[PDB]
Amino acid sequence: FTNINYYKDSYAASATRQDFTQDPKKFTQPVLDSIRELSAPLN
Amino acid sequence: FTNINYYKDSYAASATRQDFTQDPKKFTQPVLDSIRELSAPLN
Amino acid sequence: PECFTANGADYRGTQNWTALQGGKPCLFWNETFQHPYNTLKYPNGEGGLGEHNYCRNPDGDVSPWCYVAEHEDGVYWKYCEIPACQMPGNLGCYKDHGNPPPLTGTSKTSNKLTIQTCISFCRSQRFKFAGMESGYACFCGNNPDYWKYGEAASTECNSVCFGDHTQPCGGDGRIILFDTLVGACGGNYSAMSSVVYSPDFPDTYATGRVCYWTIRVPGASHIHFSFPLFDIRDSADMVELLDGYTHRVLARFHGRSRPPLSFNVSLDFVILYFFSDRINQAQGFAVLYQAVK
Amino acid sequence: AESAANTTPSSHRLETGRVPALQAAETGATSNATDENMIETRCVVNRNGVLETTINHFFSRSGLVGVVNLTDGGTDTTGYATWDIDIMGFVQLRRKCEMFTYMRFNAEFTFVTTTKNGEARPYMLQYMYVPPGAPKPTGRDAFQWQTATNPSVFVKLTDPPAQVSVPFMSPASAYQWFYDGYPTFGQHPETSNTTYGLCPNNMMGTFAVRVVSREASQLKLQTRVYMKLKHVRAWVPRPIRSQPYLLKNFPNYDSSKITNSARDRSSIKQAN
Amino acid sequence: AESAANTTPSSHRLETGRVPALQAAETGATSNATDENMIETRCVVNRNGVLETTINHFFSRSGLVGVVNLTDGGTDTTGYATWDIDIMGFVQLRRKCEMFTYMRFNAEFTFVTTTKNGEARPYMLQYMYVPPGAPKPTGRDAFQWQTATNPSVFVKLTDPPAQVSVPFMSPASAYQWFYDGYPTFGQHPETSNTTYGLCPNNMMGTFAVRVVSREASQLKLQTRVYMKLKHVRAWVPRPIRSQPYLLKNFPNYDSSKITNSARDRSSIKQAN
Amino acid sequence: SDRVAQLTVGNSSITTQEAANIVLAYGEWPEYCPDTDATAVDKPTRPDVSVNRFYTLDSKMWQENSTGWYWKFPDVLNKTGVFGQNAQFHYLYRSGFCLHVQCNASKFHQGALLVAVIPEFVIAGRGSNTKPNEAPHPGFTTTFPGTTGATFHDPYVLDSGVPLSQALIYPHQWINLRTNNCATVIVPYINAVPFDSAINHSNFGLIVIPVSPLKYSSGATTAIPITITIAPLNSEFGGLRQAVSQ
Amino acid sequence: SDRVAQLTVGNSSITTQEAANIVLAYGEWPEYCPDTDATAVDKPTRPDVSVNRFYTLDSKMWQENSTGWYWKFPDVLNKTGVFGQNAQFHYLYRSGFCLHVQCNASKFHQGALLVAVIPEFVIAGRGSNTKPNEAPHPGFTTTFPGTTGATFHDPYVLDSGVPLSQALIYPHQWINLRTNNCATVIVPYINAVPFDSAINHSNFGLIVIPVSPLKYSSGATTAIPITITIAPLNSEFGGLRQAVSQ
Amino acid sequence: TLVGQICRYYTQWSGSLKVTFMFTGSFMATGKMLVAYSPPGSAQPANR
Ligand SMILES: *[C@@H]1O[C@H](CO)[C@@H](O)[C@H](O)[C@H]1NC(C)=O
Ligand SMILES: *[C@@H]1O[C@H](CO)[C@@H](O)[C@H](O)[C@H]1NC(C)=O
Ligand SMILES: *[C@@H]1O[C@H](CO)[C@@H](O)[C@H](O)[C@H]1NC(C)=O
Repeated sequence: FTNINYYKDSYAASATRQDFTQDPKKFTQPVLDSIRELSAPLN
Repeated sequence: FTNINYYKDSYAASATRQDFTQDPKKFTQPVLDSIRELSAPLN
Repeated sequence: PECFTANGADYRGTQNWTALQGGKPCLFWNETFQHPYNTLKYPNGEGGLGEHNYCRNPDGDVSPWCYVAEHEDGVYWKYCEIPACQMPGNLGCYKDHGNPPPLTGTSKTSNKLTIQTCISFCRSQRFKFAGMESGYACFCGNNPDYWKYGEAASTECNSVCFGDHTQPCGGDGRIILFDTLVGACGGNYSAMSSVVYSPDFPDTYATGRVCYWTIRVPGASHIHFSFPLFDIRDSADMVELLDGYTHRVLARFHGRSRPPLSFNVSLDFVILYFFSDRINQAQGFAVLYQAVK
Repeated sequence: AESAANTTPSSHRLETGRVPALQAAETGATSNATDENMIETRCVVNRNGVLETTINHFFSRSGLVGVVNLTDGGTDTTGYATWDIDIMGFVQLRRKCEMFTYMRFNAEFTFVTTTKNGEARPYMLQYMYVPPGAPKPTGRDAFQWQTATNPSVFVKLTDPPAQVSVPFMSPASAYQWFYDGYPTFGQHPETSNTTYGLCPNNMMGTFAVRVVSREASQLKLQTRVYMKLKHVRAWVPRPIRSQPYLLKNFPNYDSSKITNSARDRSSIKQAN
Repeated sequence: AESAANTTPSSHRLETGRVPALQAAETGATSNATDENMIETRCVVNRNGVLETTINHFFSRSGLVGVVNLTDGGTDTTGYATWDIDIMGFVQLRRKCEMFTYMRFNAEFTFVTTTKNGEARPYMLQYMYVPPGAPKPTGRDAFQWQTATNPSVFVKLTDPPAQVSVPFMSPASAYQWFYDGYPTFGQHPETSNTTYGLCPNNMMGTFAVRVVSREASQLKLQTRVYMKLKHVRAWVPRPIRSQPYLLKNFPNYDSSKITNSARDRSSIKQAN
Repeated sequence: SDRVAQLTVGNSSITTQEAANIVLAYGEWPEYCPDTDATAVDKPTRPDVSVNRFYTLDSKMWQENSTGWYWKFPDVLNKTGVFGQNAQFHYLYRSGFCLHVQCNASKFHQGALLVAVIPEFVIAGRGSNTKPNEAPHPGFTTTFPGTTGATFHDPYVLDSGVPLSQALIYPHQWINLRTNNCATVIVPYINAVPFDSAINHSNFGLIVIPVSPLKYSSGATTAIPITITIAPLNSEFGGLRQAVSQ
Repeated sequence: SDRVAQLTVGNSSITTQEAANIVLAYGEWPEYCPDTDATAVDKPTRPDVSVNRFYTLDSKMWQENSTGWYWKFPDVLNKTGVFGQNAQFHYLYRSGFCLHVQCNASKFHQGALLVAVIPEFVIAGRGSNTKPNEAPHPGFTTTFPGTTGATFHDPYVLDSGVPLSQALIYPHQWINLRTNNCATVIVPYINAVPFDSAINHSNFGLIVIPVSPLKYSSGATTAIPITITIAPLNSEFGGLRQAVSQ
Repeated sequence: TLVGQICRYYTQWSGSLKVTFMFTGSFMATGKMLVAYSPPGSAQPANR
């Protein structure tokens, strides 16, 4: 399964397990004051 | 046995286990009143 | 010029080959009892059918075609690539590859797309060349280089249109070129010898079409006219020949009048009149002229 | 149900009210008259299997699907050879497949390439799968043959035939060879409906092949496609066609010269 | 997150104070207006996958990287063929790779060698990887081809294409295709800065190839390099280039004859 | 206790005296689209009264030289009433149907009819031309007959190349003039997509074909019509926009 | 926290920046007809999406010599969309409405508008004739203006003999160009019968009357339109029959 | 846009979109607009 490598090195293997860690708020909302969803952005 | 696949995908395997679920009354007797075996179909 | 129609319906030639370079011969039109097109059911012409094997178009197809000998490979009929079969205003077919198109301009897609709708779409925006491909396309442009991908064969670009099923709308990845001058109403014509079509020529002409074709030449002696195509079956619509110096009428053609094939006028300010009707519309005209210097 | 059916011992009846042989066919149902409610039977245990008659064992045959030519001339050559992937070209797999309305399966395409007169020289080929929306390669040295973000297979002629697994890739939930409808909107003509019955959710791109070289190769190859079905599910069984096929993507038949479903006999009162 | 997103049932609101559709864009943030704080939606559970859109599945394509010629003549021959390893030569993998600032990955170089007119004769080749600082071989029978303390691969033309795994070998922590700086010190000219933007931590040696023989071989080979990325990590995403590439190792564009990012329309008040 | 029936849907009712049992297609009742199989986001509308009732079409006289008739059900009642009005404004559609075909005669007439539904009943063109330019294709009134209906030309091959003898695999019912005078088939929503346009795609089609000819002695009645009623059970609509015609 | 608002109904949304609080007419929300107050027997239909959304009418330029405009709400959106199509097929009707009138300008313009609903807003004829044969009566486009609207002749007496000064007893709201640029009134179903025809009877009518004239200096913008949107909250329909026009 | 190029890399897309408009006029300039989306069917609407 998944074609494990037969070598002493670790970079000669295939793609390892996937990682679904998106964390998209670092690009869409890069602000300090947490803007609420139902509110005005400016008071 | 049965030639299990060596891949990450699931559609690249061979035929899986068989399934003998016929259920042939959906085509032969598609009626609402269950007609008994020893009776007249119309009264 | 031998074909004055968008599909080559009026082609009377003697080319008994499918192509002049690397082709297979065409079968005779009397040795074809197997197929529903032969002279045994269509005598006295009917598209042109005698005792020959010429590339005709009796079935209203997009291009002339003949019967090829079946070599147990399926196809029993091939399109005949006629080099001298192009209406004046048809530049030819060219190839279409990618992000740089042959015609740099506006595009339009439609579920009904004939030749004249795309020509009018490109003409209403003041473009010089029209173009369409794969049946649903309208590529306008003004660039002088539309052969940047190469010229393709005319048999390759015979995909059918969508609004009409007797016109070739190019092909998949192959654009067919047209001028925006054909099928319009009027134009300051000052060339040596051009052609004048009726409004909406590839389609039928609309109801209430009236326009003015002005013919001016820089000092020719006299002009020579000709009428290759003429098909009007109504007594209301009519073509006229006018003089613009003192506004006198030279000739009055009608649907019930058979016009001469050629005549002469010793003038250089010829005006063309065309009053349409609202009851019956069948086909336009393909007036070809020539000025004698 | 690993076997067919068993028969229980029966006997004779002499009494009124029970009529198993009078199943009315006006109800749209199938007669449920068994052997035990009829002529006196015996006790037999049946060990005949019903495994071969399943759909998965009925559609796991390869069959021929497409034939692609490759002339590769010198002055009027093309180089490439595209072939749109459709199975309605050869009436055997089509007749076997068109007895259902909705199907869903996976494919095991196999490519067998030979020469014109018959010979296997070690020329390397390149099979390319162009999905719908990707540009088609124009030329034997075109830009599209880089196969970046595009699956391709490199194999020679002397090698065994290639074999790739294709998943279920329809945008809908299942396939269908019968679409009683129209793909677009608006007004539809009455003379020639070339758009009626056009299956929208069936186009699967175009298959392409060329020869990896520099100048040319004076050879005329001819590759054949064999598609095996697997993991197949069928819905809404349809009657099997009894007329000869006439067109590629349109079910038509000859109005005159109709073929009967059975052959002719001398008389109706004669079994031979 | 193995699937995309689910929608909760929504309803209408008639009240003051809550405005979800007035997200100010002056703040540099993206509007967080969902469907449930808007037009009335239903309850749908989405099972569409997000596995294919990951970086590891987006960069695991081979693509073409380099083309190396080998003339091997008789009187003006060279014998060897060096090729500096860089991926900014073919705009497809470069355009796909230059949408990030810092990357780090491993490589799976594959070498496909053919003949000029197209033929596979059993000639043995020798592929050599010369790291930066090792001497380059000069001649088809040079001293450097001994491959002592130097990795090399011996393969024929009839064999399947070779495939070796290359690790991450940059002296820094990650790769970068954009170096806004200068490699040296001192005074820099104003007329022609041929040293600006020169990526210092990107040179990876030179790839070499010859034919193992004694006298010569009247053949013109042409090998192609296909580099597959794996174990890739990307940082600082950059916008995708919209101008045609003009130079090998310098991002330039034509000042005149600029290409717009979109095509032209007839009017602004018309969607077609 | 079984040859009588009263089908009531909405504000309509159908009474009968000579009937067989109702036929339920494929053993599945028409039900609303479950949230697992759905793919749209906008909330669908459910009138539940004005679009769920028995719409009666016209009657067709069954002569001796009759061949048969067929309809397209999401197209027949597409211009008549609240169902049609609701189907012209929306883009998505999903519903089941209840069928009822009336054909009564005396006890001296003879003949038998075959009423059945055919999912994806595509009409075949009739001709022996393989050229793409002359290959015959059916017109719009042949593919989509409307509320009137269309006749058969070769009902032996179902006008589709498929034999009529094998058409008993579909949900069918017979009208034998010595046994009953009506036939009832309930059919659920059969499609490979959850919702679909009710204008550019007919799901299935009803077909009435007299296999046994109508015969009677001189002196009896001579007008034998075929009447059909349709009930759109469990209608749903979505994608509200401007009303389109076709 | 109060001058901003986002009203979302169905697939529509209305965002604003300068708003007062919403006006709820008579303190009653639009609700469905209870079974105690109902009198019909047939089950009513409830689309709940396709007829419950913000329909935007046309805009009208507000000049200096403007007098005002008025509409009839179960008549304006009576031919446009699924609400109109559903209202032409049915005989009974019951719904509430959400209102929104847009009028923005710069901080240099001045003027004020009065938007209010008038239940049973009957138009009065203008004349001094008491004979039945010459007594002036309003036309159909004056009583039922349609989706376009009608103008006032004597907006001081509301074109009904009733003074405008006392028209503040109705559910009203002001549009003062120095304070806000929109006005919102939610109105329930007000009638003396549970259900009623949406074609032969308008329940109430919106009215926009500029009491303070529009004034600005030479150099500013001169096109000041009035835009209105309508949301039919809690629609019900009954008595399904053929579609009528008017 | 960036999402347009990302969707041009792939061949099939799903999910909802967002279009955010932004007014860059003066402070004293006011007004109202109607942004409207319409599913397929007929052509672009003629009037509001
Ligand atoms: C075509 O016609 C010409 C007569 O002009 C004749 O000489 C020639 O042999 C013909 N060729 C074929 C293939 O029929
Ligand atoms: C067809 O016409 C050609 C030209 O005259 C002739 O040679 C040939 O014999 C004809 N064929 C038949 C069957 O008459
Ligand atoms: C017109 O003039 C040309 C030469 O000027 C002559 O050849 C031709 O026959 C003339 N046409 C007629 C109809 O006289």
